[PDB]
Amino acid sequence: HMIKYYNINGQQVPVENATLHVSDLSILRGYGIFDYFLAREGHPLFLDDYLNRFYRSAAELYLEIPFDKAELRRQIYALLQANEVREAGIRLVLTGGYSPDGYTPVNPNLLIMMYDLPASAWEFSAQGIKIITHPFQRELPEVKTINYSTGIRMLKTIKERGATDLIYVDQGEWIRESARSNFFLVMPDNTIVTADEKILWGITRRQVIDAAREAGYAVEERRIHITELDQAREAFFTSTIKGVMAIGQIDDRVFGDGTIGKVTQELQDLFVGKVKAYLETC
Amino acid sequence: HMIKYYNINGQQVPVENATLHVSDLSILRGYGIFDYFLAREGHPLFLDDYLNRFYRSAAELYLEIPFDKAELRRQIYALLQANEVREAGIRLVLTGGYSPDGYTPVNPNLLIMMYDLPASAWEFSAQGIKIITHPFQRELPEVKTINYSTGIRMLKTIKERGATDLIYVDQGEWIRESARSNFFLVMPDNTIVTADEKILWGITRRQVIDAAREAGYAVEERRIHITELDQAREAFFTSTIKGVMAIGQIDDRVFGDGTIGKVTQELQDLFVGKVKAYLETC
Repeated sequence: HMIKYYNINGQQVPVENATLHVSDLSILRGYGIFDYFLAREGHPLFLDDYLNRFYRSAAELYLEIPFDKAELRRQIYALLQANEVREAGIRLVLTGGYSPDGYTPVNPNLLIMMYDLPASAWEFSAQGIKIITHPFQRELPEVKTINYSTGIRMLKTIKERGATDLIYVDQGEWIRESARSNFFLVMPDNTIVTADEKILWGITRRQVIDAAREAGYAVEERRIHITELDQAREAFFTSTIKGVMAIGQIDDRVFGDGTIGKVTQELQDLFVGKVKAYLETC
Repeated sequence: HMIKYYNINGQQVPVENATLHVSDLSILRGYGIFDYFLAREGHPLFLDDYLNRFYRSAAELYLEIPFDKAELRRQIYALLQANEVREAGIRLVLTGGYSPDGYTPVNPNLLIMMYDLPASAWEFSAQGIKIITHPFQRELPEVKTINYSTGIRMLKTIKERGATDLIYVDQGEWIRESARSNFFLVMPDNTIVTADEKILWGITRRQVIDAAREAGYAVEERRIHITELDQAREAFFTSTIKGVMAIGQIDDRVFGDGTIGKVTQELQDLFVGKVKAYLETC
């Protein structure tokens, strides 16, 4: 489970030597974007989707990625091989770079970090998790910025309350996403519902929506009023690491008996289907 | 104008060796706080006010600063002496630290960086600057976080438009501050007006409000409607580096003839008064 190397700016570097000078704008100014994906069987999953997002994120902050997509793909595969792993987490980071004035981007720094496949990845627990609502709206929500100020600061509140996560509700009226996951409801007629605006367009959310539609579920992408939690039978998260994770309780509302609902469970299987399908093209 | 040393975690380090490992949460997660102040005649200005803010900022993110205030003061003076400077900019940074999981703070990293006194510091130009309104509200506004995503991303828009700065207007209705300055109006009866909520409590703003009140101006701290720009005679910024800076135009509105108004000019002098007064106690 040893990771020997990261990559900074196209060079493989021993993990213990992977450092940035303190003039980096991520350090001074929280200025950067990132992406994160799994590799299984030697292959980053849905890699083209993740790379497209990373490139779009970067354009929205006016940061030039120093390599084209094919070259970045090569550095990622080479990093997998240098670390001798087939199953991994992979973090891409693009900082504002070393700035003259501690404010203006000049030259982004590109990081590629690697981890063991997270131990909890795709656990697919039958017992739903317990989350709280939190009134908040992420800034630049369609961009995967490095800014997790509120998300990280809320850990103490979450934990204090007996929860393990939250769902952000824009002005306490409109359901969005957690700090790190997209959020879905399943209605009693088996319509799946998820927000369409002022959220991060997850890659997992994409694959799950396509898989759902292919299975013959209706998926509405729309604004979601907080009151609509009381109409839902089921609730779940999507994310790279969670896959599809049942939510058993929100605040004082228990969904079902707290265990994974039937459509959520099918969506777990369909998601694994997408993964396999992807890996068949590799 | 050579700066030889920074300080990381209580050790003086040659500037070229001042680095953090990439697992630092400022890099991964934009998680950190900072402060910034000038030194003149060998003395950080209003140091106790800046330190109190840095300590309050840190508590709001649940980050423990590794030294008490007296010890931090000592490292700052020692850094001034190691660099052999009397006139400086000083940046304190407190990151989330090196985190196990790329998310949870464990041990903050403390940086102290130093610069030449900025060349533009307290320029006190007679010609006001030109700024645009921008609809936006900073998150965690009373905390001096490292997150300048919107501020930095707006540089291109600002510059594209012939402006050099912006003023954030919460939901386009309530005037707040720029990314880096507090904002004041002077009304035709010479009432000074500045926002009281959902802004950073600047140290400059403090000294200028106290100086104004001591001079016999009324200073209202209150919500400010956007329409109130049309009642104002004068507008200015306060910040560590600007001191008091005249704003000559906002969007299509010219204040006066574009040059510094009379109360703004007096406030510049009074601010310099506060600086001198401070330096007399050193």
